[PDB]
Amino acid sequence: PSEKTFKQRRTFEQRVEDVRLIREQHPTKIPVIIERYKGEKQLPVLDKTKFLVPDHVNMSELIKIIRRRLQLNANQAFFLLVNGHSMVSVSTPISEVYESEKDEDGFLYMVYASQETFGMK
Repeated sequence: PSEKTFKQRRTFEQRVEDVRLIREQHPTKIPVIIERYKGEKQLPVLDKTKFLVPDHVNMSELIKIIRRRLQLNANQAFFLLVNGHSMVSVSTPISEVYESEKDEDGFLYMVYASQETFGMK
């Protein structure tokens, strides 16, 4: 069993409209859904789901932001997977990840998992 994901809580049509509106309001920011990997139980759940990221940052910067928001220990390793099993290079600009890996609804989906969870998998 797993809690409903964002896609299971919000219809495709609702999601498409969310993004249409937010691209008009914040056209220099990428709309991102950040969720805990299915079955990851070590790392905490984020308080929020829908985020906006300035479109000039690279993946390394976003990873830093997420680690900080999750309040991880510095030596707690994790993985960020997009669209949502694909690895990304930390040097990749977020606008490049967006345009290559965005969902059909216009969100970029990401999940995070621990090195432990990732390792035994």
